[PDB]
Amino acid sequence: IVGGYTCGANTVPYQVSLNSGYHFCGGSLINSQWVVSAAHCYKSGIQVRLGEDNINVVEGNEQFISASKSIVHPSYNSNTLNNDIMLIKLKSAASLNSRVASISLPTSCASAGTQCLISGWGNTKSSGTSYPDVLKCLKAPILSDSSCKSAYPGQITSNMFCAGYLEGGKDSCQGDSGGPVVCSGKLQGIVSWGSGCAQKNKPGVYTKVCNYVSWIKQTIASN
Ligand SMILES: NC(=[NH2+])c1ccc2[nH]c(-c3ncccc3[O-])nc2c1
Ligand SMILES: [Ca+2]
Ligand SMILES: [Cl-]
Repeated sequence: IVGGYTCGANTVPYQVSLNSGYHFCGGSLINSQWVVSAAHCYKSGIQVRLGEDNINVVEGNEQFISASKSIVHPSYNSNTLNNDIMLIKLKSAASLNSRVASISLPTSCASAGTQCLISGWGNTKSSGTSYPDVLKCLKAPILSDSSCKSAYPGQITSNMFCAGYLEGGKDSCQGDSGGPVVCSGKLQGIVSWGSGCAQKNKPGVYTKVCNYVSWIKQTIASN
C-alpha cells in the first residue's frame, strides 16, 4: 500500500496473509473454512495466516491453517488477468472471535464514488521496495468506468473496476494482490493489477466480486 496508514492491530479481521515461507499475497476470510484471493496468487504450499498484524512477530491472535485446496476460476486468463479470483478451502475451520472474522459477499455491485478500504502488507514505495511489518490501509473510491477505460484502453473487462486516485501517490501494489476492497461492509473487489504503483493516471484495477457471488456459492456448496 503506497500513501496509506497503519490500520491498527486486528482492525481488519477478515484480512489474511497467504504464506509459503514469506508473505506473498493477501486474501479475505468469507466463512470459517473459505478464503477468497486472486487467481494469480496461486501456488502450492500455502499456509493461510489469520489474525495477523506484524507478519514477522507472533504477537498472539494468529491462527496458521494450511490450505486443503485452491480453486482458480476455470476461465482465469493469466495474460489479461480476466476472472482473477481464487477460493482456498482451509484444512480445519478457523476459531472466529473479534480479531478473526469473515466479511460479507455483496448482494449488489458498488457504484462509482463509493469509498472503500483496501489493506495489505505489500510494497509502500512507488519507486523502490519497502515492505512493512504491519498491515497498511488505504481508503479509495471506485472510479467511473469511462475514466478506468480511458486509463487502460482495451484492458478492462466487465469483471474489473478501477479504484484509487488519478493524481498518483496512494494505491495498492505488489504484495497486496489477492486482498480485499471492502465498501459498506461488503467485499466488492480483490487487488488484481495496475501499471507501477501510485503513478499518475494509472489507478489500481480490481476484480469485480459482485459478478462472481453465484460462482462462489455454488463452488463452496460442492466442495
Ligand atoms: N498498481 C496496483 N494497484 C497494483 C496492485 C497489485 C499489484 N500486484 C502487482 C504484482 N506485481 C508483480 C508481481 C505480482 C503482483 O501481484 N502489481 C500490482 C499493482
Ligand atoms: Ca504476527
Ligand atoms: Cl476500450
